[PDB]
Amino acid sequence: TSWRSEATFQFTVERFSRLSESVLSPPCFVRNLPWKIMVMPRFQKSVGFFLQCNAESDSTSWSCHAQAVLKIINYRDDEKSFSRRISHLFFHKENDWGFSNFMAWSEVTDPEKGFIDDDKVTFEVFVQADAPHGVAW
Amino acid sequence: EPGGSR
Repeated sequence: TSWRSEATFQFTVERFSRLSESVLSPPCFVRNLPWKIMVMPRFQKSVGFFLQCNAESDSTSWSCHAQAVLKIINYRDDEKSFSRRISHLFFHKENDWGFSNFMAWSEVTDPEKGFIDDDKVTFEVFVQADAPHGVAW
Repeated sequence: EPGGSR
């Protein structure tokens, strides 16, 4: 259910080589909050990969601490998938967390590396979140 | 190190 304390979800970005603005994945509910993958080009140059939590809510009282593994799937060999871990207290003023320079853009879009296929790149997030505060009283 | 997107 949506009250699950953890989950793994993915978001495949299409026409990746042409990405110019930030893209957001549909929500994946964990601890009954909407979590989303955020991808954006940073400085061509590098891939911005962030995890966002409850960004739409106009509430300023919520907070949820979570740890997560951010991974860019390598379709040819999952052991080659690249991932970084994060730990962060999400709240309205810091509703997303990740790396502006998660991977070199030239590496991810290199057709010989196994991360891109038909100009599509798959991102994955494994998030483990504690019970939230200031949401369900 | 990690951080926010903005």
